[PDB]
Amino acid sequence: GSMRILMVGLDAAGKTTILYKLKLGEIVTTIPTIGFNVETVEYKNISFTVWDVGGLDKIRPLWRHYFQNTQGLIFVVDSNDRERVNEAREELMRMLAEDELRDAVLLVFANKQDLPNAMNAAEITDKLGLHSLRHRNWYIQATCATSGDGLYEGLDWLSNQLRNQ
Amino acid sequence: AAKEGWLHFRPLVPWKQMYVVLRGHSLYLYKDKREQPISVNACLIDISYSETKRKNVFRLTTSDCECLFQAEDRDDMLAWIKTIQESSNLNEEDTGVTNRDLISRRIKEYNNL
Ligand SMILES: Nc1nc2c(ncn2[C@@H]2O[C@H](COP(=O)(O)OP(=O)(O)OP(=O)(O)O)[C@@H](O)[C@H]2O)c(=O)[nH]1
Ligand SMILES: [Mg+2]
Repeated sequence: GSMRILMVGLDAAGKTTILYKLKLGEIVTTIPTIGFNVETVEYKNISFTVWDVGGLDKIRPLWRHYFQNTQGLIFVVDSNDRERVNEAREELMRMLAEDELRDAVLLVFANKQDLPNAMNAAEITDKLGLHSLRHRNWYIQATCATSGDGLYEGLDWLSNQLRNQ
Repeated sequence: AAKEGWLHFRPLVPWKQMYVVLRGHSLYLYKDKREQPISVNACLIDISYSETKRKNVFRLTTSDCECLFQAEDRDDMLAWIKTIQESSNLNEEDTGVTNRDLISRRIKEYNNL
């Protein structure tokens, strides 16, 4: 019926772009989110309340204020950002160690696949060490937020996870 | 003035046209351009996606108010956002503290809503 989603990731990953691509079917103008946007997205008879939380380094300490009650975690990665992929891994792992998030399933969006030489989902899986997540359902989905490619299949996966609990 | 121009305005915490002048980190709203504040030293500012159906709208949030301003176009909106941002004299520490408190209040409201 309903599903509370926390969408986080480093700044510039494409989170706000993803939210409004889904909510409004548009490629919106964005600035770095200092705070959050929240929208409800109706998809295949599920109401996803999605919290798009700013990823600027200085406001990552605020991520913890959104942990309580989240059923799904979406972690968005800039697949073109090889310089900060290990930083992304580290931030993800820190969040996954939080007991408030013990029951949350994890969707990883490997975003910006349109960009030349972007890391593919296989590479991101390896660089994030996703296989080490043995006590949580996780899934990686290659995306292009601007075209919307990958986005609905991510929602398909989240839908199945809700349905299966 | 760092920036001035007509904007449509409405508070959250009907639209009316106001002549707006940013001086230092003080935002002045005049009914009449011919007859010339909200402190923005500590604020949140973003593009309004869902508070309004209007395009080119920014949402300003301070400890004392929350309101919408509509610019003439995308570039005008972006120029206003940037100049308001640039007007703050707060250091990194004070920025972090005020951002934390304004965001935490916003989370509380939307956890309610
Ligand atoms: N090439 C390409 N650019 C993208 C894609 N998705 C988002 N972008 C762009 O990347 C930039 C950052 O996107 P945002 O959605 O604002 O990033 P964000 O994750 O919300 O960043 P924070 O608000 O700082 O947390 C914008 O210029 C987007 O248009 C994508 O799939 N491909
Ligand atoms: Mg954002």
